[PDB]
Amino acid sequence: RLAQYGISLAEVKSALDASNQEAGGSSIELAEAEYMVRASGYLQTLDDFNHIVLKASENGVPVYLRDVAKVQIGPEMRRGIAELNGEGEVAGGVVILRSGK
Amino acid sequence: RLAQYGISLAEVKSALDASNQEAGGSSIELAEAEYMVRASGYLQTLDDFN
Amino acid sequence: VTSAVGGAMVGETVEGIARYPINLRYPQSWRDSPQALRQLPILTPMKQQITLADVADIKVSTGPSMLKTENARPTSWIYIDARDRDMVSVVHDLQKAIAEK
Amino acid sequence: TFAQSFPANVSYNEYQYAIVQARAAGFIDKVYPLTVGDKVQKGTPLLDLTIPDWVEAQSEYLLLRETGGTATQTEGILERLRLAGMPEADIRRLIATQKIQTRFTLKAPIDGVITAFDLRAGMNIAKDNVVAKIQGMDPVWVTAAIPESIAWLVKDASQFTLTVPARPDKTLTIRKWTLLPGVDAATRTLQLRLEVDNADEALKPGMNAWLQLNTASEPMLLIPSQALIDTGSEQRVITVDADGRFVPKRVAVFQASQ
Amino acid sequence: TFAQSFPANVSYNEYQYAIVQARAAGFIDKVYPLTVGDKVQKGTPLLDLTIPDWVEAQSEYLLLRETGGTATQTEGILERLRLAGMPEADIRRLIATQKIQTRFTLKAPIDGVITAFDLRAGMNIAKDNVVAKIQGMDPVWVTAAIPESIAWLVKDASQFTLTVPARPDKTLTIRKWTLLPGVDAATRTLQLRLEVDNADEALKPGMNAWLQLNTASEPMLLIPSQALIDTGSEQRVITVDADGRFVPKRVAVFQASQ
Repeated sequence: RLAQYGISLAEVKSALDASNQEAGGSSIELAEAEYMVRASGYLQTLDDFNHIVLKASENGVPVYLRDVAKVQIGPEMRRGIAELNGEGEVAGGVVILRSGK
Repeated sequence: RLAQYGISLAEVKSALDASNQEAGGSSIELAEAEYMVRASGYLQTLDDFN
Repeated sequence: VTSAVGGAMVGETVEGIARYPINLRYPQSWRDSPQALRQLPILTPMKQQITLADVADIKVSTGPSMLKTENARPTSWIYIDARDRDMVSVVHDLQKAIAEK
Repeated sequence: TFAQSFPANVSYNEYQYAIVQARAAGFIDKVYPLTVGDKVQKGTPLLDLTIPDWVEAQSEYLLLRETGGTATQTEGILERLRLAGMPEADIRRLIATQKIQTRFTLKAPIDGVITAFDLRAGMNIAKDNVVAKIQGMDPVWVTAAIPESIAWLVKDASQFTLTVPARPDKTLTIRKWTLLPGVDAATRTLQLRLEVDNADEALKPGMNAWLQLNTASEPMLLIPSQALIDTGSEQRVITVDADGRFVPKRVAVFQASQ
Repeated sequence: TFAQSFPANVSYNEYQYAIVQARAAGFIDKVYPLTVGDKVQKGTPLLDLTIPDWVEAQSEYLLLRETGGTATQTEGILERLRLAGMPEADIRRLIATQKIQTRFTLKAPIDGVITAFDLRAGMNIAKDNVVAKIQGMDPVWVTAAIPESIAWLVKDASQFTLTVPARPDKTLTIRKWTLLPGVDAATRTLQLRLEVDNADEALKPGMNAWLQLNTASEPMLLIPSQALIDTGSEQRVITVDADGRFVPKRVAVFQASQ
């Protein structure tokens, strides 16, 4: 799909990197009150990922991340695995005490 | 030679800056073993600079 | 290598107190094996469709697994498990076997 | 289930298209207050020009009338005239005045917008020159760019909801449209064209528009997306049998939504 | 059996290619509701135009019909018409009505999509003007791109399989395939052109299409991949003996896939 849409892996990475932050427009005085100008922009839905813009014609027809990628919720690389009683993988927690207490 | 080849000092600097690092491709499982994908890319010969 | 083949993290979602990793990667099919890596699709800057083998050799090799140092000197630890005898006798025997052979 | 807003543009009605060319060479006598971007109406004068092509044959007709030539001899010279390019309205002016016509006026064939005006005063004129490119916009055109991926769905769509940012009051349901046989290769998108009444000229070519689609597919076997373990070439799911044992099964995916 | 996937474009069939041009100069009388992007069927009127070029020789025929001219004399004038460009059917209309033909209607020679349409109402028409470029898409073409370095992967005995994301409900049948003689220099890829049935017109030109290929190698010893250990300096397998003893053995690897 990268080739079919003429979009390089690098372009994808950069697009992602610009679609996930908030921003402040300072404040503005209304009725002697202070109005904080807050601009959204955080990724929080799969759809938000899907609509990361990669490319746009003069036409106004854009090419989205969804056009070259599938955005799925998966597991990260496990750095540690925990198993209980030999009948299942589990998530655990260990309390660590301050040396000498 | 910069002019003759239409290449700016800045372009040279940037090119250099992209030709001297290694990179990991994580690992991949083969025969129940872990294979670390390592990508070369370090300058180490004068020829590499050239 | 870092993103297409490996699954290098590219950013993180901000979800309240929590954070979760975001990453780019080809489907596992394209990075299954060495041969797969040799045919890893690359869309060059000049929109040329090549394979990873067109710009690199991929060789399997053997090398360091984990570098263990003690006071800056590399070292390997041999873990011995004896529980029928008493300790001192075992080590005194190990010291002999090791010394002579 | 689907709820998507496709990007769309307002453009000229390409079935209301006119390119005014001179039937024969000549020189411009005068061009009227008009230029590219101007709205014109049917009959609006574009320019006056002199054309010496037909004068010789016009004489042939007037001479014929002086000596009372055959009726068919007159019809003859007269028909060679219209074949020569001379407009039927100007031929009538020939017979009515019994004087040779050399100065003519080119008027706008239709209502619309001048999108090309290649002739001004002091110029000569040729048959391949365009004096006016007029395209109308009453039944104005809107074209949406629908991502190819859901062609299977839109081929049976019932209605869309057209909305334009510049005009929040001209939002209407769209029940008739045409899905063109070609898809844009640069964006890999289907092209859906629809007409919209536009007497008030509220919708102007060049405006942005949105085509909304809220629909559902035909019933299919559904599973949570999380369930699909899809490698680059192999999609399959883990089924839990009667006793609770795991059993990987190969499946064939149609398409995922929401 | 090697297996690899390549991207491909759905594109117009270049053996079903028509570019309509007027056989002789004239002026447009009427242009039917048509524009580039529209699909036309064989017979669809494109426009009406007046062509004087043939009238002189036509009447010369009609009066030889009057003065009981010979067949050889009458046929001779018809032949002059054919060579003069006049369409045979329009010549048949001449004979069947003994009336001079002056207004003509150019129709679409084939089924397909209009990709060019340079003539609108109000213009003059020339022999080099293209009134309509019509490209077919029933035996639709699908061209896949193979990186030059993997050229070896495609042989005559190869097995192909096509899929288009836009229509998961369709199974494509490949009529035939060809490995074009040259490689696209711009992309450094071989061109593999497939002709694919498309009477339902589900495959629109511009559509993406994935081409999955299978190719069998020479016969070799075959083992699962998880069975092979490769330390970069040697490759081995662990063999199970008759007694159940596990004995390692060195092997030479040819290739691997899937």
